[PDB]
Amino acid sequence: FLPVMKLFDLLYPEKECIPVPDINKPQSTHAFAMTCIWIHLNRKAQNGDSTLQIPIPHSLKLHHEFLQIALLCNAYSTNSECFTLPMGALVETIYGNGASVTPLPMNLLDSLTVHAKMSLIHSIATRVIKLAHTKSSVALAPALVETYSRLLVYMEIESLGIKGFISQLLPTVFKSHAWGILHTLLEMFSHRMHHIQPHYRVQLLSHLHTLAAVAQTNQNQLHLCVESTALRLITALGSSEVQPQFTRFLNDPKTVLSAESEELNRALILTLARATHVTDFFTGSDSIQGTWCKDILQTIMNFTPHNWASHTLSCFPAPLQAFFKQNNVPQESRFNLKKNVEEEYRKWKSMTDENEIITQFSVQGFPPLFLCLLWKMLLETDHISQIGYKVLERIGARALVAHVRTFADFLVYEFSTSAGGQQLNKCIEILNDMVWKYNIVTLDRLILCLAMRSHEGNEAQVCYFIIQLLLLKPNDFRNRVSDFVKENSPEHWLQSDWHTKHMSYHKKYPEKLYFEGLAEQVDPPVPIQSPYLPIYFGNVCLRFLPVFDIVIHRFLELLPVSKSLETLLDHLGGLYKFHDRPVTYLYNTLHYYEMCLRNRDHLKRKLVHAIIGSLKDNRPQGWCLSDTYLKHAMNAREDNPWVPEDSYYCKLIGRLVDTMAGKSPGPFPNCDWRFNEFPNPAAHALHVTCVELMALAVPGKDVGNALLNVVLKSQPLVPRENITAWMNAIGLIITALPEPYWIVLHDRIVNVISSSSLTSETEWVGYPFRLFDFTACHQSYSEMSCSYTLALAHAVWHHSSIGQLSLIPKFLTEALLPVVKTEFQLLYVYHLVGPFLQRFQQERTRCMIEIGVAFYDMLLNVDQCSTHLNYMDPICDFLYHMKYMFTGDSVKEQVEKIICNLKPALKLRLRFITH
Amino acid sequence: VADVVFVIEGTANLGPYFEELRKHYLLPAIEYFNGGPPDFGGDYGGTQYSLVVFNTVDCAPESYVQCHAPTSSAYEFVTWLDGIKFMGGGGESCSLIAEGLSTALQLFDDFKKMREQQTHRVCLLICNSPPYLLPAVESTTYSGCTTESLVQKIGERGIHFSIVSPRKLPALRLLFEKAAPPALLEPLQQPADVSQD
Repeated sequence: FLPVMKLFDLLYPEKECIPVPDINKPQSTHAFAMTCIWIHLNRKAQNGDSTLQIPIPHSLKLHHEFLQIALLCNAYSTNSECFTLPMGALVETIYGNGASVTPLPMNLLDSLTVHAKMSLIHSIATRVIKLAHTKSSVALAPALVETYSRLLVYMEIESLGIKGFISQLLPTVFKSHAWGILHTLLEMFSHRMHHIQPHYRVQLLSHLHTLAAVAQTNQNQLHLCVESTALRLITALGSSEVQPQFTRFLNDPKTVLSAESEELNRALILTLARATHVTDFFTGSDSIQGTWCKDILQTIMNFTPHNWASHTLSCFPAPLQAFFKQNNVPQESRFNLKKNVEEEYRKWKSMTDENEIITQFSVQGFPPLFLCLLWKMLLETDHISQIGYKVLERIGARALVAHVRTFADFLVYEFSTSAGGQQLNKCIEILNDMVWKYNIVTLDRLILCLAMRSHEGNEAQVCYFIIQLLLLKPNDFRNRVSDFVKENSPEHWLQSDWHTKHMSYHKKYPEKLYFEGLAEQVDPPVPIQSPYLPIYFGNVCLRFLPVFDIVIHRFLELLPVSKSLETLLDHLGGLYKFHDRPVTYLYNTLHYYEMCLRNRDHLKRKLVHAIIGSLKDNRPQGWCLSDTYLKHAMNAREDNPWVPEDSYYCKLIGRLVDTMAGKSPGPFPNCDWRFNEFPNPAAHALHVTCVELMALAVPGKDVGNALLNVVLKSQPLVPRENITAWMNAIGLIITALPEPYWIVLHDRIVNVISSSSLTSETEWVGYPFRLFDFTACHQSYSEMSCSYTLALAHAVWHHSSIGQLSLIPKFLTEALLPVVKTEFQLLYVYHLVGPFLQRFQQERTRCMIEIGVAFYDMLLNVDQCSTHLNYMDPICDFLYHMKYMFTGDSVKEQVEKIICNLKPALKLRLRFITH
Repeated sequence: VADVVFVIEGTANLGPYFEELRKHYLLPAIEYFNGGPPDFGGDYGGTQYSLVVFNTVDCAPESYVQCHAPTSSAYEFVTWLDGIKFMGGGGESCSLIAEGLSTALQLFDDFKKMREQQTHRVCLLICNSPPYLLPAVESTTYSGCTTESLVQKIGERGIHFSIVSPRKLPALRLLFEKAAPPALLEPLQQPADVSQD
């Protein structure tokens, strides 16, 4: 540090006095930096007890004694002797106290925590772990731990630390019930912190799964919420993350992943399908690499969900569980219906005078035996008689999942057996109305249970109206979510009063769930169970995402469902203010629907105005040019946005090429580069690209042509000095578009560009190398359109080089065969496919052989149709390179069956290929 | 505060002896103002000083002064000038540097323009050969003699000035005590480093 400090004082502090008093209440660290480094080197000298205690603080002598404003609390505590006065300057825990039951509101991030990193690392950590060691001796007063959750760089520096601390706390399950610490933070820790390392987050997911399974949970009755939380971590990030981490969960499925979280496992496999959709992990092989997922299927085969039974098997990459289709045994062979009905009748007649014994008889849950009792109660004018309340509080804590599954199944069966309207009206009047007050589910669990049996072959056509009436029922709770607008838009990152806000919220709307709405014989209120209740049930929004997905992405056959969905967000749009990733949420919805959605796409002409409505639920001031599209897409949408979008596209991609050195890093990014998915603004590009004109017949062909017009035609704004970055950005975009959009591109390229005339006599420009090589655009000539297109391909293949290459072999095997006669066309297709063999040698090993045999097929074709080869040695040493560097010694035999029937000259030329 | 001046001139007359004196008088003197010579920042810290060693007209018909040592952080350039001063100086043994000390006075002058906001200015000069010459400066406006130099160093400014010569004693100390302000040329002693020479 000696030379560094010397050079810093020399260069930076170049003066002879002590200027710049620098009060600077907003920010003064930059000014006091020199004084602080001098204080630190003096502290080091004093610790060494030598070097004259580092004298001469002259330069900033005044600032040397500035210690004797809350924002001016620059804690230099890290060095020494600043843990009494400066440490107390920071808001500590509450020791005076033990519904505003928490004083000392939270501190702001930008104010002081932006700088105090080297000092505050584990200060509050030691306190909280010391409190956690023995027990929760008193009701935990410090709720300031929210600030502890509002620590991003701190986690970035001590991720391993908090993991180790949590693992060391884990023996709390042997100590006392594992409650008094975990339910304290695991929710808010996961809510307030959105961005985290992927390996770390999947390890946390695994640990949470184990903790849910082991140890025993039968004593933790409120663990239900813990399940819901676990949903987010597997649903909100499942795009390309699970596959690299395959090595880290090689043994976890072998021991425990299917204990009781069957709904979690279903959401997991749905997200896994969504992920593996990109990029074509099922096309190449059949069951070789399937070990990556087949083990997972093992879990699924423990309970065999997803049993359409050859009815609507179209929205999947490749149905592998379709082999295990007979293990479903739906509706228990259609016979156990009346049997369980008679069973529950007999059990009712018995429990009439056996309650004190049926308490101990009703063990093991007995799903299609007990919950049907509900069908009786409130059906006989509130004939509950509180006999079942104790039973539910004792046994139905966990097994309620299969219970409500059978309940959904039975209610759908009843709605179907109604058959005419004699009951439908009575249903809407009483049956779906009594479920409101006061079910423990609170419209949270029923969605996935309904989904598990709705998509089945039995009565998929009428559960539609069930979902319809279900979404139409909310008219007393949705108003709470409606007035809940004033929590996120005002403050979502700069929390200053959220504490009392959510306090008043959980005081106003909810009253109680553990007791009944009717006071039985004895009811001691004693309201004390409120240690930590920051969020009550707002988290459902996470699981609210599959609701649409399972009802839109899965059910799209009947069009009037549109009339449903447009209402939902119209009442719950504002609820979306926690995450925005529509790309992974919408891409799967059109993987193969386009070829048949066209007519229904007319109704999508409405749905887009709904989907963009979900985009409307965001007020960060982050859009200044998409608003042009918005304005030109509000009146007579079937007139304006067809053509000029091309230019608009340029404007759009302009921002892309404005990502590097321009002025776009101004008002575009804000608030706070932390949770708005901003590692790079490039991710903002793919936002609208697909949903732009998917309403009309624009997709299929016109979209690809529009995307490629930026190349073959000289756009006015397009400058000829940086087209490289332009094509790069075009490829970046293309990487996020559905199949046909970027497959029509290949057909357009090979259609006429590679074959304008090019066979009889193109021109004296037929020199292949100068033309087909890029960077010739550096001059205002030698920029023939075709060559441009070449780079175009390279462009996308400059970034789409993960799994998309599996497309080119087929794309070769047919298409490139009957289009090539001469040799420069061969050099062209070579340059097209050539410089990518490394990606096949690495991953797509099975396809490089096809690429090679395609090369040799082109060779045989140009040999059979040619007067004489003009550029023999180029192709010769080209093939030499390809052989000696990429094919090794595998294809040697097959090429033989072609290489023998070549021209004698070519035969002598390629003689040494035999070995 | 602590405005000192370090001067030596016996390089031409006697070089190795200085190296010996450095082992007993020069090096301990510097430690009075530093925790130990190592490599630290240098600025107007009051305790800075200069290092001035030149030769005589014997074999230098084109050079008299080349001093450069404003602050030097009291360690680096100090030790450098100590160990890398010079090895030259021939001719004969009649006078080596008197005109030098006059320039030394001039150095004090810049302190008046640099050390604004007293400082108990001190100075020390070493010369083995007994000096005497007619010229005064030949470098700047100021001019005088050895007598003028000493009366300036004493009366004009209360700069404590001593001369720690080799163990031998020439006919110099006598005239150098004719100043009414206490010259304090006492620090020529084998005893350890004086507090303030």
